[PDB]
Amino acid sequence: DADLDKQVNTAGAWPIATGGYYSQHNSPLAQINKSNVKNVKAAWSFSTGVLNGHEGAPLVIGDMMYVHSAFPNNTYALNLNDPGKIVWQHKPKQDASTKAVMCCDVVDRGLAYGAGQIVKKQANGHLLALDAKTGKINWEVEVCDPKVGSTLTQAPFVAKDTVLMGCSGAELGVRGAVNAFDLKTGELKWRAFATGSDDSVRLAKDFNSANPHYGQFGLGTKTWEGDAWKIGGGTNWGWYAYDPKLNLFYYGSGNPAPWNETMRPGDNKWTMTIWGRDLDTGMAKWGYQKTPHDEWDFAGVNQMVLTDQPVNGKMTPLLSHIDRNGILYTLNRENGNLIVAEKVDPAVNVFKKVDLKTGTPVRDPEFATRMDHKGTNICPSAMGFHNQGVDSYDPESRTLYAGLNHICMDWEPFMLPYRAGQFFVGATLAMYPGPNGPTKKEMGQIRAFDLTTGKAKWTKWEKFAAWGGTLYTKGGLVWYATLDGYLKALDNKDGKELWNFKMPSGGIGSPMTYSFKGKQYIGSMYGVGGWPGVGLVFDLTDPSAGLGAVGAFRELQNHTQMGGGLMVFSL
Amino acid sequence: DADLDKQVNTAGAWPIATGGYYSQHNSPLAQINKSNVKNVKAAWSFSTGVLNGHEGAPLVIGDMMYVHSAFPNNTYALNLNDPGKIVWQHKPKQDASTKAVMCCDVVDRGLAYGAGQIVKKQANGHLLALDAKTGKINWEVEVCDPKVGSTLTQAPFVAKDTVLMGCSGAELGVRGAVNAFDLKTGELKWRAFATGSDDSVRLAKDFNSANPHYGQFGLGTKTWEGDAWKIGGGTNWGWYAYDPKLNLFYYGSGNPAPWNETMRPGDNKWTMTIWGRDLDTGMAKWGYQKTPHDEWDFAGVNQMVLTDQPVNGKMTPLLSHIDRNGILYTLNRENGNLIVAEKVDPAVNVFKKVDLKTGTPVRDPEFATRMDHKGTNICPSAMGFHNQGVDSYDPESRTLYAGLNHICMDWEPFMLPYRAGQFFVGATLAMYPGPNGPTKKEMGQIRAFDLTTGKAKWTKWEKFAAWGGTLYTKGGLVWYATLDGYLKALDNKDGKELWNFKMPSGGIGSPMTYSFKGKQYIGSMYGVGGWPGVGLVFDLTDPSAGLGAVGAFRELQNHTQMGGGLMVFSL
Amino acid sequence: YDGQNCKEPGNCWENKPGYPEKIAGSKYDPKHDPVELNKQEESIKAMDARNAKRIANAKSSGNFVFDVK
Amino acid sequence: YDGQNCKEPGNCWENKPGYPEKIAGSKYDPKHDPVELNKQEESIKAMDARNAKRIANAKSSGNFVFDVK
Ligand SMILES: O=C(O)c1cc(C(=O)O)c2c(n1)C(=O)C(=O)c1cc(C(=O)O)[nH]c1-2
Ligand SMILES: O=C(O)c1cc(C(=O)O)c2c(n1)C(=O)C(=O)c1cc(C(=O)O)[nH]c1-2
Ligand SMILES: [Ca+2]
Ligand SMILES: [Ca+2]
Repeated sequence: DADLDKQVNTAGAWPIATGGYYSQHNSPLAQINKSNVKNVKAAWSFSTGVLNGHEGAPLVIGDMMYVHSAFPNNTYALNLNDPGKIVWQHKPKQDASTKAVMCCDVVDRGLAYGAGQIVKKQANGHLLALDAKTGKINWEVEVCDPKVGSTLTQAPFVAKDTVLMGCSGAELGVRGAVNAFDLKTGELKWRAFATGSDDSVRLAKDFNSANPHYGQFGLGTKTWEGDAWKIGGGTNWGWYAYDPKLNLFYYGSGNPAPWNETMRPGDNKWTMTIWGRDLDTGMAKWGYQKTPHDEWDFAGVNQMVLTDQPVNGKMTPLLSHIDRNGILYTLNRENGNLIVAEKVDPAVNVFKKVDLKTGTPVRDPEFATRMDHKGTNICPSAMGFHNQGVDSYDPESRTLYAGLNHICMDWEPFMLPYRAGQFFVGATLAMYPGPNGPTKKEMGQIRAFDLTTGKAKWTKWEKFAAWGGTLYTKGGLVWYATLDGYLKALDNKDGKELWNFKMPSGGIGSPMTYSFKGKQYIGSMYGVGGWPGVGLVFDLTDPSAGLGAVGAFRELQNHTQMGGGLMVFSL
Repeated sequence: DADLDKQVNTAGAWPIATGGYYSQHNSPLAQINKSNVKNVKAAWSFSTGVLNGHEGAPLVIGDMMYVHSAFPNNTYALNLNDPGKIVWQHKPKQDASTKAVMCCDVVDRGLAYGAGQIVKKQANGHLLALDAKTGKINWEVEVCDPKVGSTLTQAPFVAKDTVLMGCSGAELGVRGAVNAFDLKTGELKWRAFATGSDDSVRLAKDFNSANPHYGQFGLGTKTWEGDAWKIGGGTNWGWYAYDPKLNLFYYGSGNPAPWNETMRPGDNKWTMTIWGRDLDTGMAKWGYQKTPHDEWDFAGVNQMVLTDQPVNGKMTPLLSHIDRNGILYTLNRENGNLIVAEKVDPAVNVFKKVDLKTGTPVRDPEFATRMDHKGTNICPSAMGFHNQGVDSYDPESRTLYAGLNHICMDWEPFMLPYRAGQFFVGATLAMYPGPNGPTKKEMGQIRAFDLTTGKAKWTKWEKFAAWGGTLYTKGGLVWYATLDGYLKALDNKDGKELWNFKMPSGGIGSPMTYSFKGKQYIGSMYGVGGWPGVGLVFDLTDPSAGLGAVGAFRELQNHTQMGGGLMVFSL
Repeated sequence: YDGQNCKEPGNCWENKPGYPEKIAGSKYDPKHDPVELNKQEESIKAMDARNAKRIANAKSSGNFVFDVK
Repeated sequence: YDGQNCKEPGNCWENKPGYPEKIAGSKYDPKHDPVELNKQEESIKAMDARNAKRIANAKSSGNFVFDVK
């Protein structure tokens, strides 16, 4: 809205989880630079009083900082004048059974802000608008229902007078949808489902007019057999982006359900789709299905980054994105045209490649999944070559700094019934390091990409997956947190490590930055969890447990324990 | 042992909870000093992954650091060469019921080290010795039984081949005893009760021979009506001190049970008394009861500080201690002679004073407690003017830097039965700040004392109780952690603040210091709890709840939240 | 099944060798229970009603309150 | 009751004005249950025998085991 744009345009403020409408997650603050980064030290800290993964990052508006925790989703307001004191706090009352329906740790990706309001959700399905000054609740509505396996985890997105919010639960057969709510009243504007009729999917009259081959009308029913689409998945629990000139918003819908591909023949549209939808009506202008008939849980919800760059000399309005499938995608954001569809790592084997003319992946049958068969050495794993991390872009060098995962798996499905409110997966996996690490044990990488060619400038290896993302600050640094507990700073130029600090616990969010009384600060949540840490936060031992994850991160315990908090740094 | 003697003699090691045999809790390290202090900065941190009160401080032996948490009492071994790696960890499997028979948070005051083993306990009553390099369990015995409301919380103490352990539980009517085990095999040596027959209590034939008016033989039962002493309290859950020359160890025994004074006529001996016992036999050499017939829950367990100071210009072996009752006591550690007995704050009103001739508190009826009567404005409160914290001693200026509480109460008792394994308090309280705070609001003070005159050199007021203690380093600084979350460094001369840092959560332990590769580090636990944080920790709203503590600490909630870990600082 | 053989635009699915073209009636028939399949819609429906009662309930008074009937 | 009137050395207790000198038979009689009182003793006896059982079945083998019996 207007208030949001004011904060957006105020230097050193941080009112959007993603960095700005365009989600480049970067910053113009240049107080900390490659030449004085060595001198950065911890400034202050704050504990949330909750355990489990602490994803997201705090918000800064004016001289206030809003922090959030894992379930049960507490919110704390702090005047930067005095971090020692908690101006207001919001502590929801939520039934513990909510946790039983959250697939991947009881996480929360953050808060939103609009119209002098802090917008926050609860895992249990509620969404509220609280005065940013006093914490008084303005409106509170139900969005999802935990009884059918639907919960909330993503950060709300505010644009104009609307708040976008989608529920989680594809692992429990939840049919995904983006819900748009009135910022001032919390009344529902519309809802755009990822499956079913075009009316429910909300497709505009000219949907895919520039790329008829992507598919158009009647496919959210026609690419399924019978009623399977009703519990067809496609939840969007990732990040959003917005182009104010075009009035379009972008996001990816998730994986189809069950995981057992044999139980849902069909392209399963419009799951695994990148969207360009009108903000006011919610009608799709374009739709690109990245992964027809997913056989690997490559949920397509990753962050969307909008950039304006020259392609073959023509300045083009772009959308870039790294999917779980291991493909870096660049499209024209106005029309959905596909420009780049490249492997982020040579180990990607589910596809031989993506045909720019057909616009679909050329499948390698050797790495497919199917009943009565055990697929091995599949890359990427369900966890993907990229997950929920929030990457950064340097507008000057025109590079994206990506936190990738380097994990592969074995998989074999099994038949199961669907019962509402109960898990609907149907697969057994074993996950392990991919093949390219230097000692062949590394599962993370910081990779610098050119978005117009999809070529890597440099690579930095990490023992563990680079789950949270990176931050780019004009001083020429790429900042990130590791699962083993360090916040790091690299030279954007060659990825060389210039600084680091050992935080109490692993970080699974992306770092943020702000100004306060002339000094730039760096903030980072801490507290391992999310999918990588379920073995640790739940004390699992079965390698097969935690959807295959436990076996893969078994050594994380020797480096970190749970936590819950924020650490702020500066010069 | 010789192994501990070695560690104690090594510069920069920290093998004893209290700082050494004498428990002066200080350090000759002077790399950080008054001129330096402003530049100390966080060096690294560690989360235990447990919430609740984090009492005690870690042990440093060679290049290894040993960290401990609240219940379930896990142990983490770290090599100082790379704090990021957890060499070995010990994580007990304990029943969750244990928690319900613990009066003041599921705290743990720490580890002990002896004969190249880590001596550690578990809240559920087990005591163990683990190799310090591998963490392999050498021996495991049972010391207490939670089914009769008996649990472990204090740090083990090691001297020669003996480990001393005492169970907690007087609020559940548990009869206190100091248990002695063989360092090497964990077999029981002797047990010395606080009540009962001379044989159970273990008085030597020369018991109090130098101060016969203190009392001698048979008081264990005559100062009690019937078998009331059988569930008489007197547990020792505080700190110890030891004199290798004399071969005597000292400690305080706790409060008599129930809190309801009218249910247990008598002097209730030998509860609330300072002891001088032979380490080898456990036979009492001297014993002085500070609060005969307790009426306020002033459990007499506080730290014993041994010094060598001039008294009347002659050098004397002293024992010092600030009791919960609000009196600073100085005795001769040799025969138990009363040298000093002064009020730590003029606010103390239970006693007119303590008569050095009769060696008895001159009780004031107006401030006593009895059935059918609600006592009001009683100072100190049950939380006392000094609790569980470990204070320091500057051997040069001969100053003790004390962490005091400034809290008073309202008290009215009530009758109730006794059921082995249930709470036995029988009193209802209301607590509030004492009267001398500069705004009548402060509840804490750091006060410096002369132990031979019992007079105060200076006072620094704090918003909340100074629960954890203080550490003294030769650089001229007094280091302490606060309930509201900061670690502070004061100028020992005047108590002026030189530095502070905002930790994730308030601190309930005392800082420790160590050296690693020629660099001095200050270590502190974080994670508020203990009696003060019960409202915040269990979600209590009732002022009367948490034994009256909830009302007192209502505001803590707006300053900090739970947490659990370690922060290390250095230049 | 390479993904390249399309029946019509946006529909390129093919059965893998030895797997049926249609699942219904096969050894892989999911045999979904319609009563189960309709739960989400019913739930949404009910949720919408409750929420609509709340915004109205406070658009007329000026004080949000969640509890409605 | 000021603490200065001692029947015997180290025994200076006195009833407060209006209170029995002896609790039994009065309205303030705790009426304690003997068997309840002995519960702690029985507990120590037991546990003590367990540890002798633990340490003994170890001085002989060379290998310590807690889960003794
Ligand atoms: O399909 C879903 O609805 C859904 C939801 C979520 C989530 O909300 O956390 C995750 C996933 N899927 C998922 O596939 C996934 O790999 C994942 C990782 C995490 C996390 O934060 O670590 N959340 C989720
Ligand atoms: O009577 C006892 O046996 C006993 C035990 C403990 C304990 O172990 O924590 C405390 C107390 N009393 C007690 O009176 C008390 O004020 C207290 C404070 C705390 C704490 O850790 O902060 N523990 C205890
Ligand atoms: Ca999913
Ligand atoms: Ca007590």
